Amino acid sequence: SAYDTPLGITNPPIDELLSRASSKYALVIYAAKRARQINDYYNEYVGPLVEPGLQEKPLSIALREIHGDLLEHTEG
Amino acid sequence: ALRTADSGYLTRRLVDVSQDVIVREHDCETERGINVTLAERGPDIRDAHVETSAFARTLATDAVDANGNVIIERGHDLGDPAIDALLAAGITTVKVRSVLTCTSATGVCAMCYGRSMATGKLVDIGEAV
Amino acid sequence: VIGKILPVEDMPFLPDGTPVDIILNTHGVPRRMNIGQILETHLGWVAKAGWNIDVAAGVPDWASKLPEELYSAPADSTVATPVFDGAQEGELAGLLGSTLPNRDGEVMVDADGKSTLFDGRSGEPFPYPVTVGYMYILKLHHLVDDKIHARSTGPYSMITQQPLGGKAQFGGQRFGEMECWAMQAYGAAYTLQELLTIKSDDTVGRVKVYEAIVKGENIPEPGIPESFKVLLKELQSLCLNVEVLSSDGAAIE
Amino acid sequence: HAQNIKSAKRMVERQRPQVWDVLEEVIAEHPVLLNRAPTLHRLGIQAFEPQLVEGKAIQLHPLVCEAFNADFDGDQMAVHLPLSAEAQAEARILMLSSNNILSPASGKPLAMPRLDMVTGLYYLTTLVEGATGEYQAATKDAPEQGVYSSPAEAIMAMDRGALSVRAKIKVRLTELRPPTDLEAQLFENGWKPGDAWTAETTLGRVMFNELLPKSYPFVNEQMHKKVQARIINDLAERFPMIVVAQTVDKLKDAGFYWATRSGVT
Amino acid sequence: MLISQRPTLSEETVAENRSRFVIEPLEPGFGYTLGNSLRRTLLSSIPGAAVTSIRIDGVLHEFTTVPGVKEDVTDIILNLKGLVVSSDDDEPVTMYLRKQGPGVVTAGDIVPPAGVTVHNPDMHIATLNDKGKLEVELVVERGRGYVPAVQNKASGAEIGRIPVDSIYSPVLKVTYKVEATRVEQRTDFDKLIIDVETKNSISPRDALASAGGTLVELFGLARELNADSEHIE
Amino acid sequence: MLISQRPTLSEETVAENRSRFVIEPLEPGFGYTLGNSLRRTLLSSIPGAAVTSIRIDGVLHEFTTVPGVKEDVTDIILNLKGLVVSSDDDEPVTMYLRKQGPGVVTAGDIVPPAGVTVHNPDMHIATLNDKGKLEVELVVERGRGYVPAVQNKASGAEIGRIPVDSIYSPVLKVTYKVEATRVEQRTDFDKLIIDVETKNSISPRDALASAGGTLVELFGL
Amino acid sequence: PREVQIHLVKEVQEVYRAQGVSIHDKHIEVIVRQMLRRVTIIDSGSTEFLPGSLTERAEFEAENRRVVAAGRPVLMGITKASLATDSWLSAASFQETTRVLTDAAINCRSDKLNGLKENVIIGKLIPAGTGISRYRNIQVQPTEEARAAA
Ligand SMILES: [Mg+2]
Ligand SMILES: [Zn+2]
Repeated sequence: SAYDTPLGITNPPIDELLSRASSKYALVIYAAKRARQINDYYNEYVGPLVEPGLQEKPLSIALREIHGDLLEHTEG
Repeated sequence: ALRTADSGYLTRRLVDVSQDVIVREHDCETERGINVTLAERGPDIRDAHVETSAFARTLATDAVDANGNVIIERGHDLGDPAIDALLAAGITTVKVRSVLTCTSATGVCAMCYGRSMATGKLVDIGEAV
Repeated sequence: VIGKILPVEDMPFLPDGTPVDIILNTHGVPRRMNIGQILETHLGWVAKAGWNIDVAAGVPDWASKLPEELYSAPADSTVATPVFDGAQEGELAGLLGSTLPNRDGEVMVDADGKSTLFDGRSGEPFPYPVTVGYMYILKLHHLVDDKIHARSTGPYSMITQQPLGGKAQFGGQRFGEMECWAMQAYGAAYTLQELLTIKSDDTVGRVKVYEAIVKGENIPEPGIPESFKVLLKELQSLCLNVEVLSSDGAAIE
Repeated sequence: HAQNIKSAKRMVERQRPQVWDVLEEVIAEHPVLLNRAPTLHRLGIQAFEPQLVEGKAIQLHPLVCEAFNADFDGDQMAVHLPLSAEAQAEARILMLSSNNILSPASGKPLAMPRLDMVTGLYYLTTLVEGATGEYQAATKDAPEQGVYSSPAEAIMAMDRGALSVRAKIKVRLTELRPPTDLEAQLFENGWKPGDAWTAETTLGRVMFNELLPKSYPFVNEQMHKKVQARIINDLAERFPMIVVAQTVDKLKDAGFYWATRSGVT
Repeated sequence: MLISQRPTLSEETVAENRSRFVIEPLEPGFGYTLGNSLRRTLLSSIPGAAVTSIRIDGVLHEFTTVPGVKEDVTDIILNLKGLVVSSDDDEPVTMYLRKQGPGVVTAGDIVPPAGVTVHNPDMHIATLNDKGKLEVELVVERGRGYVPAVQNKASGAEIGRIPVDSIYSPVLKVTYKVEATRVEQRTDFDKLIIDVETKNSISPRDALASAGGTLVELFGLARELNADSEHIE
Repeated sequence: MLISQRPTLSEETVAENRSRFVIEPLEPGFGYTLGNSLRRTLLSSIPGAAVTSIRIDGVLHEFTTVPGVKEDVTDIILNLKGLVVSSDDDEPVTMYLRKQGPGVVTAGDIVPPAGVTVHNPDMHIATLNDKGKLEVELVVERGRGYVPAVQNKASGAEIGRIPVDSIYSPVLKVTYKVEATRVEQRTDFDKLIIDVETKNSISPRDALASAGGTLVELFGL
Repeated sequence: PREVQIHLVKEVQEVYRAQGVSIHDKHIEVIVRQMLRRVTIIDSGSTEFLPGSLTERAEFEAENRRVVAAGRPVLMGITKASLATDSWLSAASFQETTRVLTDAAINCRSDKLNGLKENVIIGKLIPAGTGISRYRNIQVQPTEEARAAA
């Protein structure tokens, strides 16, 4: 199961994210709320956890983080 | 010139009828289903329309045969292995869970729908199927 | 549409150097059932480069039903073909058997009307001969300067509280019902609930979103569209007492 | 760059040279929802990473054209910028074209090669008798000739006028996994991350399998759109979606590259 | 006359022998101009040693069988084409490989004459069975690029001689692609991504330096004619 | 078996505007890309002069006509694009073409300053009558390749100045063919012969030398 | 119902199968379901039910027990089924706004917004994908093991 390397938005790969959260629909909010938090930190102020890029976006950071298993979620 | 607008209207009606049908819960748990053909008497055979009828769906009943050595239980996604294993096992009919026979009050339950085509896994617990 | 404008060098060229002006896809000939463009291309080549049907002692067989005073023709020789009784396959076939007026003394095409093109991109000659020629092509009135639109934020219409539509009026695009169905079929809830609220109708949303994006803050939660408020107030004006309330506690308009 | 907002608004309004260094830094993984009216099916909208291009046209991907039912015969498309983090996410996860290769109809890969790519790969992979650098298996005097140590060697033998891409040559492969029957007869214990095995194929089939993923077994067949369909279906059901997204893109690039040197005119 | 600014080059090693070089950001077009030339140069041009023809004890007019080994003449040839070498002769230098008894024959078991050196002694050739001895003569030549099986009254005339396709080229597989990259305002400024897989002998950077050398030495001939209207660095 | 002999670049001549060049020996199938490099360098990036902006004192824009001329100002501009000129100074130089009364205004009737040369005096621009007087100044600048008609609104240029789509390409056409020369046996080599055809702004030699120079500069190690 | 449920699918797939298109049955079955989720009442009524009306199956079953009614299976047109809904906004949006607004207004019926086409109209996050409470109200906290070093 080799893809050489991902690039841009397709990094990180979705199948490795779907393992982490219950479903893509959860993963969306999972990433989104975290991203809204990361957005807020620059201005709930926790993060960024993983060492971010120089000019990197909160969505990329959030979607990177979920893949790393630095976060945990509760389904309402 | 006519086809596109007619197809659009058909699409509109078919959307506005099934606008409410979502995957509300995971499993309501019902033994009811539909009996798919899947190799009717032979070889002594594969149906041409297995991919449309049987594939990417959860099984309703435990796949009992003449002996009763249940090769597969109820609630399997029906990959080719399952179909060729059931063809090899020696049964000429399989009972699959359908939205048709889903006991869920609001929307449908994920299991009854089957493996979602978009994802390729078990349908998610909010999809507007 | 014009895919790419290839810098003349990289575009494939004829062995004399002449770089071809357009390339049309082959696959869009058999399925579409218009081989007129190919005949027009060929007879185009026959027309552009001067030609002389090297007659013989008494005419060639392929030009038996051929017109007189059209055996020889010079460079840039304009040709007429009556739409239903013009040039034919066997006439074109022989016609492509032309002279070599390219200032050099070598022919570019062949008897089949297939030139050995050179790839300007790689540098190599393409492994099979290509149908080059001179198709008369027309620029249509469908131009990007008319059709291209863009709108982050600008003027909103007075009577309808969505962006006034138009290329001329610096307008946004129509996010229709069939677009909403596709969005719902995904289940991109927040997307649709952004598009049909702060990105269109919501007067507090359309002003806050710009400020929020330019400041670089969280996009504020889309409240209620003007398209709901207008329906609410319309039904209140129709004397239908519509009221908003949750499980515990009633809401206010 | 800008002292205050208004000077930034003015700078971007004026289209000054400094904006272009920033606009990529801004657009970096900030997806856009492309729509083609009439919006029939779910994939009739798809999210994409916007790469900046000089011009006044939207450079769509060739595969997603079937997912839009969009020809390039004047057909317009509508870009939408999802603004919210939630929207940006929804775009990225749900409806980013890579993530939804399979149609919501038969679960068949809709983003599969069509038109040029198909004839490209068909030519690329199809076998031809009486070709250049062909497998002869000579008697008494000469060796077998059409036998090559590496796909590299075969590529060098192709680029230099000596080998024809559609020749039934015997190549010794390392990176690629063999056919299911030839897996058993050779190794049947260790794997082939950097081992070696001989295949009686076409250079083109090796250049094709080079596109398909590492652990995917060999095909050794002419790539009919149905064969591509069942291959990308097998990739879809067996492998992750990103592997499919990438492999079908390599199939696109290779397909188009070989569509030219196909000689379909 | 002209002034192009920043044609910067950077290397990105994948393996010890494999590398991706990136040349950027070139003026709209220049990617393909130097790309295919750099490729075909890297392939065809750079001078290197290789096995041109071999001869094995026993085979006078056999198909592809050698007494007392598991492998075939074809597979042996295929393994020997892989046998990478570096000579300082510029002439056909003859090497002898002999091994007796069971087991395997590795690349280190060969005895290279003065000038020639094998860079990877830990490389498989053939598996020998019990009660057998392999004695093979390899004709090593210097050359450039890829050269198929030569039949110049040497391979055809001689009894035990067999010719093999010579991969003189120190580089095995060089491919390349180009992408648009914004530089100031305009896009379509080409960034050359050039992918190279060398043999252990020479380093990709040294191969590219040699290719660049032969290319600049070549177009020097053209430059020399006038050398009036030029570009910048 | 090396071919220890550097490639000889021998210059033929078919015309003063167009010339062949033969390069040999080379490695089998190495010629095509070598020729392509030269072709692509030539057709793309060669230093050249051409008309950047014209300014007729009478007419105030492109999309009108001059009194007593046959061709309209658009077609005059479109013909003045067809001119071939060469300049030494890369800085912007202003040529003058002044003609009053009847006759055929040709490219040869233009009066360039010191260090600017017109290389097609025979070329037809406009045909006049006794009523009509054509006074046109043509701004020339040294560039390379093609540039779009730069807008005078952007720069500090007056309403009178008309931009024209400059073509800084003194090469007109380039091609090449490679001879197989010798069979597969006894080290086969590829000889490339390239035709270079200029506008007469510079000779093929100068162009090919400029291209070769550009490629030599462009191959960094 | 179960036989006609197969008959519809069989008779509506055959056209796609003939015209070289492939849809999976379940998709049709979501429509063929939405068709056969109603009953026509013959007599009795019990709780002010009309003879020859269109009432939903699940809510009819809840009344049918009558702890202290005669309804038959009916197959209705997708337009009639789309017209037959509890949510007054959707029925008003579909067709005959006056007829349904008048019928609803007198009944003083409270729309639950269980359907999404209403949530589109009122402009609230839709009950599907990423707008259901179990998704949209997900509380993600970063793990103490990750927050420890930071
Ligand atoms: Mg169309
Ligand atoms: Zn259920």
